[PDB]
Amino acid sequence: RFHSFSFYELKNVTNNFDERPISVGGNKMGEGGFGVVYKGYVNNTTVAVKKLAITTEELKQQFDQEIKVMAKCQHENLVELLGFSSDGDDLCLVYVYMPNGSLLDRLSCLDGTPPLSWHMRCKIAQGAANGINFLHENHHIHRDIKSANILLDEAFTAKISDFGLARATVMTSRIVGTTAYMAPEALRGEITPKSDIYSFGVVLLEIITGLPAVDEHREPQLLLDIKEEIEDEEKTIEDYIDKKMNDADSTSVEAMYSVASQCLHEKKNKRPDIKKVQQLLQEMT
Ligand SMILES: C[C@H](C#N)Nc1cc(-c2ccc3cc(C#N)cnn23)ncc1C(=O)NC[C@@H](F)C(C)(C)O
Repeated sequence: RFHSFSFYELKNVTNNFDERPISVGGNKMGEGGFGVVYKGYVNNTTVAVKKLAITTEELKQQFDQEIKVMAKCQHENLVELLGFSSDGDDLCLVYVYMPNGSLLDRLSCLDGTPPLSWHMRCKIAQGAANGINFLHENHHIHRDIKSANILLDEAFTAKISDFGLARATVMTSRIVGTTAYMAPEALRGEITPKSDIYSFGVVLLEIITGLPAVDEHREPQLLLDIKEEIEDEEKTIEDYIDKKMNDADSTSVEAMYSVASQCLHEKKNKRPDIKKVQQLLQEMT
């Protein structure tokens, strides 16, 4: 199963949760709205330790939910949970460390990593689709699909992460998620697997363009507003293709944009299911 760690043990392996970046000898690897993720070594195993940090009971709900989803969903396109720590007021989750971080950070070439080739971007999108398919095949809604939550192993295999907001059409009183990726219905309170498909369409736009879904110092601020400029023929997808590539052919790029535009239908019932998205991505290559 999973290993129950004492909090002081994860304190030692993370060097007191050193907030300096791993790029300069620290332990901090990334940051989210619900915690900070640190690098460590547990018994020669490189690990990722997410220290959670919303009500306290709510954080325990997402802590318990992540464990329950990870206990049942094991797949090569999902991250793996090794253990956790629950003693005290601090909640921690221990995962197998991902040598290439998040897709978001690699699209931005954070810490000097080389730009991703289009060929590898295609394989990453396919792997992320296979991960979403496995979760949907087991009746789980991710509710926070974004490039920051798509991680990459040593061979750049795509692995979905962060299942604290996952659920098994329904409404809720507490709207959660990253607004730049969320479907219109999810911003209103609906919980449905079609919202995951819409968020994946934004990721495909991030993969094509290399631009993050939101950039405050950018015009347009939201990547979705750029798609609208392409629909109205005021721009084309070739004008926004990531220039940090040299192997991107227009046919495959337009094919991925077609999947993205289908995923990004405002009406959820017009969006394809993840199985159709999977097949369209396989036919793209
Ligand atoms: C941006 C992201 C964060 N946070 N980074 C990582 C995440 C994770 C990782 C593994 C499992 C899980 C589960 C959750 C959740 N729930 C979150 N993370 N997680 N393993 C590593 C890194 C990392 O930075 N590796 C170094 C690499 F990037 C580089 C280029 C050498 O610098």
